[PDB]
Amino acid sequence: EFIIRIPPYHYIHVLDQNSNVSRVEVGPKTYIRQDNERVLFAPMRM
Amino acid sequence: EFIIRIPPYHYIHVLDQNSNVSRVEVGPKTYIRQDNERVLFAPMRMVTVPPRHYCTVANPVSRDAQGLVLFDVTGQVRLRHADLEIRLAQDPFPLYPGEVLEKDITPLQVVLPNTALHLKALLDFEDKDGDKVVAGDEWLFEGPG
Amino acid sequence: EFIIRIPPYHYIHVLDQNSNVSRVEVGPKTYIRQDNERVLFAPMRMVTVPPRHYCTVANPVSRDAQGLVLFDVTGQVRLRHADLEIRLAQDPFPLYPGEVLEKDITPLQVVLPNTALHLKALLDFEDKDGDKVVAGDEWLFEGPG
Amino acid sequence: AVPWTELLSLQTEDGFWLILNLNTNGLHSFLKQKGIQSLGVKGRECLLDLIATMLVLQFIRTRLEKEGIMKMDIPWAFEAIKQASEWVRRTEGQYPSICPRLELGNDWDSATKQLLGLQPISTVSPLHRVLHYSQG
Amino acid sequence: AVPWTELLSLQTEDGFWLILNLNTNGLHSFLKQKGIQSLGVKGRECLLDLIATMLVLQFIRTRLEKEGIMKMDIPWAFEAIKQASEWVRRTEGQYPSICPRLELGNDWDSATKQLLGLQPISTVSPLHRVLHYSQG
Amino acid sequence: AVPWTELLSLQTEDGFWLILNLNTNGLHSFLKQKGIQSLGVKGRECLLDLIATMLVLQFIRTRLEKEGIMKMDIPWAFEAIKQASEWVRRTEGQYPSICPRLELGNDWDSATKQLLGLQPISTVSPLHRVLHYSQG
Repeated sequence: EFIIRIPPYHYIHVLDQNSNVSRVEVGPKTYIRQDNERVLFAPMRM
Repeated sequence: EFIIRIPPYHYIHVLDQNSNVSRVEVGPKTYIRQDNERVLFAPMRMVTVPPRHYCTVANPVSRDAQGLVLFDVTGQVRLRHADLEIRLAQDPFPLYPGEVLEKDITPLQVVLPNTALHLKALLDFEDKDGDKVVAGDEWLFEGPG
Repeated sequence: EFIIRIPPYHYIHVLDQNSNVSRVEVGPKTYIRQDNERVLFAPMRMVTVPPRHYCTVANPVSRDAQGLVLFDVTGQVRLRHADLEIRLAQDPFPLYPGEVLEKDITPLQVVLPNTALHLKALLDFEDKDGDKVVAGDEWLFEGPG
Repeated sequence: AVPWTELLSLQTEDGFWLILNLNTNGLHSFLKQKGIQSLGVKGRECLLDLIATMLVLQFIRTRLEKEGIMKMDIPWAFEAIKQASEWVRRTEGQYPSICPRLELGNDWDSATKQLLGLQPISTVSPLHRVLHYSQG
Repeated sequence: AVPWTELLSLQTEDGFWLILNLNTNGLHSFLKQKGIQSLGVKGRECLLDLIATMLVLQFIRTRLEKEGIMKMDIPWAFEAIKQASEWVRRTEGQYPSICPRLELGNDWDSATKQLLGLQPISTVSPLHRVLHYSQG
Repeated sequence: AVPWTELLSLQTEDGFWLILNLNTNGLHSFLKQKGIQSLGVKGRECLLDLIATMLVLQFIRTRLEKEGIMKMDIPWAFEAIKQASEWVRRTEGQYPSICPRLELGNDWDSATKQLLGLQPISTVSPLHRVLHYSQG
C-alpha cells in the first residue's frame, strides 16, 4: 500500500489528513506516503 | 483512541512514525494525536521524590549550563549512555524516552554515632575537597550525620 | 517488506545486489530500499559500552589520521583482517559489516593491593614507556589500581 | 510445655548460651548486613553469645510472666540462671548501645522482645526480614 | 542430625581439618583461578587447610546457633575444638586479608558463611560459580 | 571407595610411585612429543617417577578434600605418605620449572590437577589430547 509508482505522464491525488488538503504529484517519479496521508486513486494519465 | 486526556502531573510517550522519534508531553493538558503518531502507553505519574530520599535513573538527560534539556537535530532527546544520575528532593520531573527507573524512592541513609561507612571509589573522580580520588581508594565516612 | 523503520540508536545491513556490497545505516531514521537491495536482518541496537568496561571486536575498522572510516573504491568498508581492537567507554558505535562481536561488555579488572598480574607479551610491540617489548617477555603489573 | 531438660542440655561450658523457634540464618544475615565483622572474630563471637544468651533469657522471662511471675538471680535451673546473670552483667559493659547500632532496639528489653517475635514491630524499622523471612 | 562420630574420624594428626555438603572441586577451581599457586606448595596447602578448618568451624557454629547457643574454646568434642582453635589462632596471622585477596569475603565470618551457602550472595560478586555449579 | 590396600601394594622399594584412571600411553606420547629424551634415560625415569608420585598425591589430596580435610607429612598409610613427601621434597629441586617447559601447568598444583582431569582446561592449551584421547 505504501509504495506508489507513478508512471511517466501520470498523476494521483493524496490527502493530508492532518490538514484535510489534497494535492497532485506528477512526473515519472516514485512516491512514498506517510501514515497520515492517503492516495485517493490509482495513477491516471495526464 | 484519538482522544488523550493527561491528568495533572502525568505524562505519556508518543511515536512520530514519520521520523521514528518519541517525545514526552506533560502537564494538566488534553492531547490529540495525528494518524501517523501513536501514544505508547497510558498516562503515568511524573515520579516525585520526597525529602530524605533519592533515586537513580539510567541514561540521564544531557543538559546545558542552565539545565535545559538538550535535543537532537532529528527531534530526539540527548542522553548519556549507560550512566546513572542520583536525584535529590525536587519537583515531580518526568522520564524522557529511553530511560529506565532503576533505583526506586529509597531513603538517604543515616549514620549512627560511633559508627562509620566503608566507601570504595569505583571510578576516578575529583571530590569536593580537592583531591583526585583515584579508583580503588578507600574511605572512612563517620559521624552522627 | 519495503518499509524499514530504524529506531533511535539502531542499525541494519542492506545488500547492494548490483555490486555485492553491504553497508550500514544508522540513526533515528526511516529507510526505503530498492528492488535490488535487500536488508539482511531486523534493526539491532548500536552496542554501547559503559565506564569501567570494555569489549573486543574482530576485524576492526581501518581509519585515517582523524578516525574517519576508510572505504574501498567498490563501496566496501576497509577492515583489518583477523585483528582485535579493544574499545573503552564511548558512544554507541555501530558494527560495520564483516565484523564479529567476540568479547562482550566485560569489566575493567581491578588489582587488589599486595597483589599483581602476570602478563605475557604475545606479539612484539612498543610500550608507552619506550621499550621494544619482544614477544615472550614477562611482566609484573602490581598495585591497587 | 517447652522441653526444659533439653534446655539444660544446651548449657555451655563457660556459662553462656530449634527449641527457641527463631530464624537463626536470617538473623545471622541481618547481623552481617549491619556490619558485625568490624569487631574481630573474638568480638563477633562474644557479641553473638551475648545476643543469644539475652534472647534465651527473654524467652524464659516471657514464659514466666505468662505464668504470672539483670535481676534473674524454680530449683531445677537456679544455678544456670545464676551463672548466666553473672556472665551477662560482666559482658554487657564492653558493648554499650550495641542494640541501636546493630538496629535491634533501644535497650535489651526492646531488642530481645522485638527479636523474640511476641510483639509487633512498626513499618519504618528494618526488622521485618527477620520475623517474616521464616514464614515461607 | 549430621554424623558426628564420622566427623571425629576426620580429625587430622596435627590438629586441623562429603558430610560437609559443598562442591570441593569447583572450590579448588575457583581458588586456582584466583591464583593460589604463587604461595608455594607448602603455602598453598597451609592455606587450604586453614580454609577447610574455618569452613568446618562455621558449619558447626551454624549448627550450634540453630540449636540456640576465635572463641570456640558438649564433652564429646571439646579436645578437637580446643586444638582446632589453638591451630587457627596461630596460623591466621601469617595470612592477613587473605579472604578479600582470594575474593571470598571481608573477614572469616563473611567468607566462610558465604562459602557455606546459608546466606544469599549479591550478583556483582564472582561467588556464583561455587554454589550454583553443584546444582547440575 | 577406591581400593586402598591395592594402593598400598603399589608402594615402590625406594619410596616413590589402572586404579588411577588416567590414559598413561597417551601421557607417555605427550611427554615424548614435548621432548623428554634430552635428559638421559636416568633423568627421564627420575622425572616420570616424580610426575607419577605427584599425580598420586594430587589424587589422594582431592579424595581427602572431597571428604573435607609438600605438606602431606589416617594411620594406615602415614609411613608411605611420609616417605613420599621425603622423596618429593628432595627430588623436586633438581627440576625447577619442569611443569611449564613440559607444558603441563604453572606449578605442581596446576599441572597435577589439570592432568588429574577434575578441572576444565582452556582451549588455547595443548592439553586436550591427554584427557579426550581416552574417550574413544
